[PDB]
Amino acid sequence: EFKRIVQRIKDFLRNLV
Repeated sequence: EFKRIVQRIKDFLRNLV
């Protein structure tokens, strides 16, 4: 329940940078 919030951001900047 605390991995979906971090997994949604880690791939939010790793796909644009």
